[PDB]
Amino acid sequence: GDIQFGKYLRLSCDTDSETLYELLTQHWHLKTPNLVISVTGGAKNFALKPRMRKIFSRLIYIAQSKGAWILTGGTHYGLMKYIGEVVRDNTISENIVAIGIAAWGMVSNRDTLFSAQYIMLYILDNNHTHLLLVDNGCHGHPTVEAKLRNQLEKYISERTSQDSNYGGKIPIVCFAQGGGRETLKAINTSVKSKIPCVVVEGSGQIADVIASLVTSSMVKEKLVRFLPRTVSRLPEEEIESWIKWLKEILESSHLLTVIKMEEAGDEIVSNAISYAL
Amino acid sequence: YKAFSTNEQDKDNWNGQLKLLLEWNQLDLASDEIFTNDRRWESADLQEVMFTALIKDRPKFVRLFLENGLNLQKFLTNEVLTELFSTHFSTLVYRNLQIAKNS
Amino acid sequence: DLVNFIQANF
Amino acid sequence: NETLAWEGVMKENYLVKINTKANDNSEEMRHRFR
Repeated sequence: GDIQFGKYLRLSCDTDSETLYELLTQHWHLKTPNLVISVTGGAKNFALKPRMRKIFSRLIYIAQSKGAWILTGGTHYGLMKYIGEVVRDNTISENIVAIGIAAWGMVSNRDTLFSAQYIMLYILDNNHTHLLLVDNGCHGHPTVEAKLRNQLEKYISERTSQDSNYGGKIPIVCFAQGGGRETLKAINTSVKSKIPCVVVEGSGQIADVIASLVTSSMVKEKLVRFLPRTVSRLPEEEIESWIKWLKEILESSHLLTVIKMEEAGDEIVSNAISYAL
Repeated sequence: YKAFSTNEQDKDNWNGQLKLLLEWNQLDLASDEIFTNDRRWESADLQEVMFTALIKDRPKFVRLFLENGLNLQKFLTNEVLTELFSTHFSTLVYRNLQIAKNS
Repeated sequence: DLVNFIQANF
Repeated sequence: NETLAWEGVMKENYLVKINTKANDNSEEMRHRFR
């Protein structure tokens, strides 16, 4: 269903990444010279911060300047809505591509395909140019994008482009600030491949943990200090997985990069991305 | 604030704690502790406290409520505006405005 | 045009 | 309508300019010293 009040679609996990990339590039938009992907929590609980607002505005400006693609949750919650709003604001002052991958199963309204349009769980933001919904089933709405998104990023990483130097490749930077658990899994899978994720030691909890770290007791104390209620609600079994993912992330530091809180410069975002690449 | 939080009778209270921290003009504590992160207060939880902040002339708390997730457009409702203008309008200012408009 | 390709692809 | 949106964007730019001018005092050095 294509909706204009942009393009939308329903996806299956078995769909090949190469076919999706061919569709995207050939049909609609230009080749990507950069793939800044923001990972955060889908929960609506996103306490807006002043420095975070400035940082994300700078990130959007950089993405527009370089022509980068932006991949987000695209569910109109917390940081998602603001990261789309900055794109709108820049679009009203030569275009920004803000693909958003969400889950069909978790979506509330169903508008089957010509250009069916509806206005208004997990309603989806319409402020993103392109939306990709993937759910082979399971109306219970378990996360499904956590695989297709990573596969697409990896395939585009291997995609060779003879531009922007970088050895005929694409930057594919991985911005991470949210304190979600799925953010931890996303960071782990991103670092599994040679994707230079970058974190900021700001409001993010799972992000501040990694920023401070860069043993089991160390991880436990850090996550208790930064996520006391979350760890209290978390079961014992999940703690083993959390510690394992944290150890995997801290294993490699050449890919992971951090942003200091002291740095108040205007171009700290660009400095972090450039140093990571 | 420490006495209230550690009482354990109202430790779970996220609304009464916020109201108490609003009574005394302590903005940093409210920002760091009450809201912080990982709390699903939602946009409907700040209605009454933000109303009280408007009544009590707490500009910093008003700004914090607005920027932390409150939807001002949804906030302003016909009933809310009627209750705000009908009574909280200063009687001295009301008489002065009436005189100015009439004369 | 494109929509027809989407039919089979997706 | 559109002009109002552009006005809001320029207002945001102007407010950010005011904030930067205020922060240009460079007094953060002593706070970082502490």
